[PDB]
Amino acid sequence: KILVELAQQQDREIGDGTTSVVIIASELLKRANELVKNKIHPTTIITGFRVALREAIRFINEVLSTSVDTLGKETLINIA
Amino acid sequence: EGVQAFIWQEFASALEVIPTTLAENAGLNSIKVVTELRSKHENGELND
Amino acid sequence: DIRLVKKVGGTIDDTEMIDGVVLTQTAIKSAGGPTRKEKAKIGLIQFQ
Repeated sequence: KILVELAQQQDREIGDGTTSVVIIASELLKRANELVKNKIHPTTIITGFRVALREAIRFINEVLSTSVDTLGKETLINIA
Repeated sequence: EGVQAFIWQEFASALEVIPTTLAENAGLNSIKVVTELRSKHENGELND
Repeated sequence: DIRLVKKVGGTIDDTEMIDGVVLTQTAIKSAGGPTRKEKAKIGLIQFQ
């Protein structure tokens, strides 16, 4: 039920993604199950995601392509 | 001494489960921590 | 005396202390917009 409530808060901040983006929350638990079933406690696994998510915003900023130097409405048309 | 001798030693060692529980969730050996503390409390001197 | 107000949306990092009284409810907002009012007195009406 927590994953269902994600679409409520996502539509407030973003406004879309229920047809596409919301799927990303599914597979996050797929590979997180195989790790907790052997040795490593979920704390080290989650803190490993915290240190990765902290730098993941900067990793996106490296591949980030700003919107500028485009002819006409091609940007707004492609986003549409 | 007296009858309270061994009783107070068990009550003093009853609090040893608090650092032992913290070592289980952190992936640390219980004796490895306790063996050091016996040396630490005679060396580390409290605040360590 | 410490008041806690809940608001849906945003992040916990943006949570900060407010310099004025915050209420959960508000006006019906049917056909008035008093809104931002400079130099206004805050009264309390118990009677209906």
